Amino acid sequence: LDTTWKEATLPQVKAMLEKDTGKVSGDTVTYSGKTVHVVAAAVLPGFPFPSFEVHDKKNPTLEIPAGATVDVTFINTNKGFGHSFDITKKGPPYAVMPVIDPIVAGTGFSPVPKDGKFGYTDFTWHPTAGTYYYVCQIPGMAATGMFGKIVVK
Ligand SMILES: [Cu+]
Repeated sequence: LDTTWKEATLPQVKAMLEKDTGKVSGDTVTYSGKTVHVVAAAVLPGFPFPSFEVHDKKNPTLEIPAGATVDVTFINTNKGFGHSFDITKKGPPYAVMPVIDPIVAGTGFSPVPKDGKFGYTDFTWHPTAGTYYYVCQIPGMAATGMFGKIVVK
């Protein structure tokens, strides 16, 4: 797993969130091009706990073209928590301790927010076509809705 992290101030977090290259319609975010840039955050201020936000949407379904390089940036903005972002082929419902191996791409547990800053990381992903899920592995979070769907085709 990706377990290397950097720290960002709030202006840096805002700058990064705006680099998501998706296009929104309803609760779907659609990506296009040779390399696509997904920027996800764990519980942005005021969004429902527990959830991921991508392109300002709660747990949206990501539509990714087959053959694209997927550059994921994951930011943990939720004070007191160490959320992860892990992609799996296993769908819901998830147990309190989700059983989702193998994790095809994703992170360990993130640093908890500290010192006025937020931990984030970047990883790359080259999926085969199919359906995937992005899931948090902190106990109980996926069971209470902290996941979303990815369609690569
Ligand atoms: Cu989480």
